[PDB]
Amino acid sequence: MEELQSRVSEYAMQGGSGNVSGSYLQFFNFTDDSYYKVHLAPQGLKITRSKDEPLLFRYEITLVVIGSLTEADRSAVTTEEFGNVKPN
Amino acid sequence: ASEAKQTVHTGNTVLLMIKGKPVGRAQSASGQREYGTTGVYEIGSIMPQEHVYLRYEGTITVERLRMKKE
Repeated sequence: MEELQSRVSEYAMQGGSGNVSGSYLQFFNFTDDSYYKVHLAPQGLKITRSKDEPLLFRYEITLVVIGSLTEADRSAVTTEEFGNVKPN
Repeated sequence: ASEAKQTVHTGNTVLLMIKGKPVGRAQSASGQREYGTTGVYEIGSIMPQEHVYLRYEGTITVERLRMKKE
């Protein structure tokens, strides 16, 4: 749980330039076959531990889907570029 | 064996007195007193660290054979 909190903290804090130039989080649903690219929702990683179940931690995560993991980035797609885009 | 030497209380050695008079021809009297005692638990440790007392739930039942009057 602490490793998870530290990953999440590190990913959130480094995003102070509008948006990370690198990857969004890549999500694998190993249970029902489906794959997504995702970003931390404004609910964030809410961690709690009540009186009931004293020795068990609980975590609540909310995310927003950017797109399917099957599709590469929009701007990164290599266009046709036949002929010459940089005329002499 | 004898009343003057026995170590235990019995139905025959006790009288039940209400408003200064003995109750006649009772069959049983039973009293429950419960403090609502409850332990105080804690995150991180599974066992409670003290008990505390809530409400003095105090009761007595009287069962009696009906005297012809009174």
